[PDB]
Amino acid sequence: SELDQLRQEAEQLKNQIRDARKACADATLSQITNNIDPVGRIQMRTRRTLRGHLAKIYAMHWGTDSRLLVSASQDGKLIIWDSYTTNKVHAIPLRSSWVMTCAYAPSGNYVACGGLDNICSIYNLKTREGNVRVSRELAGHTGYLSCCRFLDDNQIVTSSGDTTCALWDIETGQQTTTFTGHTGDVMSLSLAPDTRLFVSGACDASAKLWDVREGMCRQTFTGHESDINAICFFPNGNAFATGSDDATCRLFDLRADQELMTYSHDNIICGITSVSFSKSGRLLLAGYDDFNCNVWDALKADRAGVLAGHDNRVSCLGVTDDGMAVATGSWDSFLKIWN
Amino acid sequence: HFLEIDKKNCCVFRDDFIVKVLPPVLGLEFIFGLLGNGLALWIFCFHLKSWKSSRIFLFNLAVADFLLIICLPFLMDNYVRRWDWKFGDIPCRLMLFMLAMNRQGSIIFLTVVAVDRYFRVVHPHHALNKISNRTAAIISCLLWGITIGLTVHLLKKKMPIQNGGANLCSSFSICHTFQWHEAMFLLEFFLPLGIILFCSARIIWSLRQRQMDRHAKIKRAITFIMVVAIVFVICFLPSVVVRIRIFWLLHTSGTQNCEVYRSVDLAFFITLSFTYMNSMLDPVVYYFSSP
Amino acid sequence: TASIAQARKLVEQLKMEANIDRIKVSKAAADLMAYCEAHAKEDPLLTPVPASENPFRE
Amino acid sequence: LSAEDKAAVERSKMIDRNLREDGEKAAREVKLLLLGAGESGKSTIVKQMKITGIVETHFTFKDLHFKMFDVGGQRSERKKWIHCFEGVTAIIFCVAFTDTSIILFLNKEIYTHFTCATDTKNVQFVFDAVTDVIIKNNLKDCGLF
Amino acid sequence: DVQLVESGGGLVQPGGSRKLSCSASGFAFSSFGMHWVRQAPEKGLEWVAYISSGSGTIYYADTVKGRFTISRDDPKNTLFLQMTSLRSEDTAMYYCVRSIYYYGSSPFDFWGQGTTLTVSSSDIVMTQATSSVPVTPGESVSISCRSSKSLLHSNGNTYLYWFLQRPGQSPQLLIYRMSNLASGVPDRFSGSGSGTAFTLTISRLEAEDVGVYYCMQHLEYPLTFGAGTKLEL
Ligand SMILES: Cc1cnc(C(=O)O)c[n+]1O
Repeated sequence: SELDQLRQEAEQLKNQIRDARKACADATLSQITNNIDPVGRIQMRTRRTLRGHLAKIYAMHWGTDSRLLVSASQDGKLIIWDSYTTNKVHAIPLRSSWVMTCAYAPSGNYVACGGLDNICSIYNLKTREGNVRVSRELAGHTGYLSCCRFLDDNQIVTSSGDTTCALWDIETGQQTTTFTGHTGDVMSLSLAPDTRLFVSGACDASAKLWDVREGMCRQTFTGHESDINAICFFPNGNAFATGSDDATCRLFDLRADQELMTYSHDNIICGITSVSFSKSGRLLLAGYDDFNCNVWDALKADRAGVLAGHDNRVSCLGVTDDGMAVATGSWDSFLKIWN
Repeated sequence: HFLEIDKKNCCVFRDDFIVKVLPPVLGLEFIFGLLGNGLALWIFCFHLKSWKSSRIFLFNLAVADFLLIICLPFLMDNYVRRWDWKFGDIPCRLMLFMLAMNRQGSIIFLTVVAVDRYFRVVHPHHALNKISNRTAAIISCLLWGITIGLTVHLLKKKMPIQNGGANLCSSFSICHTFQWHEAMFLLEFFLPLGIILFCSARIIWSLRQRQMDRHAKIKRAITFIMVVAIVFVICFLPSVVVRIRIFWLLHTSGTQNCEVYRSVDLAFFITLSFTYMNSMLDPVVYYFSSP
Repeated sequence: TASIAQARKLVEQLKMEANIDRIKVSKAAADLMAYCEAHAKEDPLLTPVPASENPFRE
Repeated sequence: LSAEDKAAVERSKMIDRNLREDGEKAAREVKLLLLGAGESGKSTIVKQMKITGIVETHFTFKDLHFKMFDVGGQRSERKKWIHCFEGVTAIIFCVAFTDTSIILFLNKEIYTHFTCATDTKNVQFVFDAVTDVIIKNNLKDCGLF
Repeated sequence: DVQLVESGGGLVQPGGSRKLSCSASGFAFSSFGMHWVRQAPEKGLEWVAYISSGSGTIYYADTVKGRFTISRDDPKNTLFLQMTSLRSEDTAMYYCVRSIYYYGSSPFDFWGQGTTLTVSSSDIVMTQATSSVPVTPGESVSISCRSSKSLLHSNGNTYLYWFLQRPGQSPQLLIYRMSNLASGVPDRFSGSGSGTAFTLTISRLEAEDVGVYYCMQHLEYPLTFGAGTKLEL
């Protein structure tokens, strides 16, 4: 009399929200963009190769200056690179070698990392001594830690394998807000360029939108068949793209509240590990299990090129804030920068 | 048939059988080796995306084979006109030096690959099995220097041998004198043969004794190491046994009657072509069979 | 009654998720197209810059 | 190239050499992923060659370092650490991945070994199993297999 | 905290030898390259020698090359300057200077207190036209420095450094690479210039802004200073 009624109410709410989405689904993005000119074939070559890691590279991030990047690896080493000159700036040893994520603070005074130790650890890169020391280790996540992203020098959101997200205050070391609406392990994050919202994909094949200050889920996006491994905001913050294990990318948008485009080819069966956007949002770069990344025309959903210089599963890729280059990491322990 | 060079009594022949058989087999060898080694180098440079350390040795072997193959057509032109080299003085030295040095480099890099496999199969937990790329490149440079230094002796000679009107450009004339060029030949055979046989036997013994032979890829690997050993033996044994026969004939009869050397000389210069056939078999047996 | 509380929380979340204005797909697609077009000349990866103003060079 | 850039290059080279030393130190170690039910007698063997997150164990037999990563305690999904553990040489299983070997132990290619009274035989068996998988990675590394 | 303490010297007969020691504490001594800088009584700064991190690279001034030897003891965080065949021109106050080099770093941050040595008896030229400028507090003052050649490099950064030496204290960095503000210094210090001419601007003058200001180039060795400019109240 109670559980059945609540289930029926949830089902009818889902039906009505799907009907509302269908009502505004009169047009299609492909139909609108059929008239525009094709982007054409794009050849992008490996301009820099960064060597020094002795294990599979799992994460990388760019600095907001677009010159410095930090990469994590299974050898228990954080390496800050100078992409212009290929030479290393720092090498931060880690207590645990099972790190799965790394973040670069937008100011540049801190870096973060985390993994199977259930801790995103903040490292102070600007000390009076010439060493990098661990500023603080944030604990409280039940499961592993798959992504943490810096909001500012004092705030950071973390996604975790305990189906939750959390917003931390670094000085105190405690969570300020928690985000609990997912069902499966949260595998990815992407902060909006205004630092007001973020999207998180999980193993329940759904992506959710959160307001950082509100602390509650705002929109839920479905459509993928398997777990979502990557997520990325459109440059204007009004849309986002998801990559999953069922070998397809999907572009969702927040205002219309539904999927707009599907990026899949019959020649691709391997899953998707990473996804990013060009500075204008016209290109969508997705990395795959089949050892190479390929470029997608974001408005026409056709391939425009391939990044095929890696010898293993491309696990990470990212584009600079000024859009001059994209850096990809793989399990062959090399980082390549493409222009 | 007698022609002394400086102080060595040498018997030289210009038999017409050198033009009936050698130019065709060497032309086939040139074409197939050029195709195979060009494809091997093209794949090694462009479509590899992986170097490690053993591929460095394989690339050096391919380089030596290609350098011998590009040298083969001049041997063609020599053979088609019955020892009538006409290019000059420096280009004949360059031929002989390149041929000998590239054959030695191929043999040393075969031995290096064999020792690499032996250390990867009989001492898997050894430092040499996880060597750096810089160390591999430096070792390759040192080995190339070793071969070049062993072959300089052919680069510091005057080699327009005027055999009346022939202008002979041969390197293995039948001469009653033990020079470094023949001891180097015999060592090139025997010492790498000993190392290769030891490494192959120990690899097979370790693989079988660990009962790892029952796989399908491991059986193919054992078969192909047997095949590379057999190819080395088949290509390098006939010329060496003919050289040993020549030494025995010199020590028994001597240069006083050179007519007894005609058959042995023809046989030596016929079976010397299997040495280059080894270079033209190399892409098929070492690169195109990687699985 | 933990399951009942979870169901009530889900009902509230879906109800609040159902109370947001939704823009027609045509308008959102046009907005994305306009944003891509207006910043197309600013994209270094879409339009390859010459080697002079390339921070990464051989 | 300026003096400051030269000194930065020198710093990068010193970092490179420190990384080389650490990698040479870690190249003589092997990582083994240990699975179990948590209450299936695994602790017996764990303490047999012994003498939140994942537990690490260290034990040496013959110039070769083994790391044991007991993951039976975690209740999380089995497949969600596989992408993290995709590179381990072998997986050890105690009972009462297209090219990753499995080592099997009986408390009371797949390698099987019934537990003996002395832990020496068990350690020898696991050492032999790691030898074979290292032999075959070395072969792949070469090009033969 | 970070501190460098110097020892040795004080009275040396001409032609003799001496050993200056610099004991460091409070920071990772091994990661920093270390400089020796001396200033004569009533004279500006003068770079002496440089030993890099890991002892890989060593430089000497042309006036001390051969006679001086710089070395470090990383276990004990100690810096040495073996000084031999000492001349009457070698009497000065010697400073032990801390510097690290990576992208975005500030070298020449911390200076030791100094030790006094009394001896009984092609490169870039940095020029400061003025020597003494009396300014009342609260008035913006401009300090200029000129270079013999352009300090701008292909990287786009010009290697110009500014130091302030208060009366009785060692110099402290306030501007590095002509634009950046050193850690811990007030925001009223600003640096500008283009290639050859440079200007340091102080907005409001407190009682702690009184001292001698030095302009330094780090484009190439030998490192060169300019004749300092003194501010009076
Ligand atoms: C005729 C001939 C045949 N082979 C060689 C060689 O050194 O391989 C040299 N010459 O002169």
